[PDB]
Amino acid sequence: TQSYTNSFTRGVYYPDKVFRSSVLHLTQDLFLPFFSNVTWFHAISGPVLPFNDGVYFASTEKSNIIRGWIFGTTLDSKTQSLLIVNNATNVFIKVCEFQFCNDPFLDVESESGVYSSANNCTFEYVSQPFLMKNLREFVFKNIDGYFKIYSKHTPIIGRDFPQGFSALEPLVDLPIGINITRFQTLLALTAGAADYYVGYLQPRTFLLKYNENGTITDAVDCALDPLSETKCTLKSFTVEKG
Amino acid sequence: LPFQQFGRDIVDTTDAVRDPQTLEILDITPCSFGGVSVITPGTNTSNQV
Ligand SMILES: *[C@@H]1O[C@H](CO)[C@@H](O)[C@H](O)[C@H]1NC(C)=O
Ligand SMILES: *[C@@H]1O[C@H](CO)[C@@H](O)[C@H](O)[C@H]1NC(C)=O
Ligand SMILES: *[C@@H]1O[C@H](CO)[C@@H](O)[C@H](O)[C@H]1NC(C)=O
Ligand SMILES: *[C@@H]1O[C@H](CO)[C@@H](O)[C@H](O)[C@H]1NC(C)=O
Ligand SMILES: *[C@@H]1O[C@H](CO)[C@@H](O)[C@H](O)[C@H]1NC(C)=O
Repeated sequence: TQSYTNSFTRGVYYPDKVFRSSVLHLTQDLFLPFFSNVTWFHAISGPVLPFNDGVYFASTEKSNIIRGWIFGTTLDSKTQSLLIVNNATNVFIKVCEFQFCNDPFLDVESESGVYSSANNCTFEYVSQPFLMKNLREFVFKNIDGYFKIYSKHTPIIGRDFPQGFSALEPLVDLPIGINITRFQTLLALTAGAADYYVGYLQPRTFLLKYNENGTITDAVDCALDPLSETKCTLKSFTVEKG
Repeated sequence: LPFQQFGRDIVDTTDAVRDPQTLEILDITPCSFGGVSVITPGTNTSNQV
């Protein structure tokens, strides 16, 4: 099932590790435009989800059936594909070519239920798993080969998409460069339902605000409405009459 | 911040840095500089300055 909901003012992450104090720094980078369309995939029991320069992901279910992601070009044994599985104890990262299975899924816990075979697979990396009423936000983008994942865990209210402001801190990075064109989530599995949101990132310009502690508190999306353009031109959050 | 180590002033210059070995916060200040002025009466009066 598919629907549409307003993106509101969510999807802001720290662009770097540079400390700033009481600054209104203006950054030009990839972000999620304010008040956009996010495809709400809810109650799917059993798609494609084409991958671009940047994507978005958020979920709040406690069923733990949502885990892992697949990246690649054709999802075939003729082209290398990046498979990431964040299971309970660690995370699996590998670059391998295979025909996969009938449907890539974790046979609850046979990882062979996703991939059928392997090829030249010199690279293999294992790290701390991402898992550690609540809302989980993630940002997956691949720039100049480097794979960056930003995440944050916040206590949600209810089960619908809430409001408010919260910035995402970077967690991991990896310099593995391969042709990535399509991505698809993984479900471990008798019927059921699941809910998650997908957004697309575009190159925009923002006006971040750092408090005295260096924490992001507010942002302004330039080129959205004339007031935002005025604020970005003045580099201020309050405008006098004129 | 736990993941931040660099510093930045109002515009473009570093003013803080974190010690790579131990978790320390310390500033950076450029070494002193300035102009030099000479005070003197006329050479028809004296030669000390
Ligand atoms: C999303 O797309 C619909 C048309 O498909 C459009 O009417 C709407 O303004 C767009 N934005 C939001 C926030 O719904
Ligand atoms: C990468 O994948 C795209 C999508 O299938 C394909 O068109 C392209 O030829 C592949 N290789 C390069 C170098 O882009
Ligand atoms: C979870 O991932 C770790 C990573 O090495 C692996 O050792 C472990 O077997 C996995 N758990 C299961 C149940 O397969
Ligand atoms: C395996 O070898 C082929 C032969 O050129 C190469 O194209 C492919 O990238 C290799 N696989 C990996 C994971 O490097
Ligand atoms: C930053 O530190 C100051 C001084 O302790 C504190 O008042 C402020 O609340 C802190 N801001 C945070 C933790 O976001």
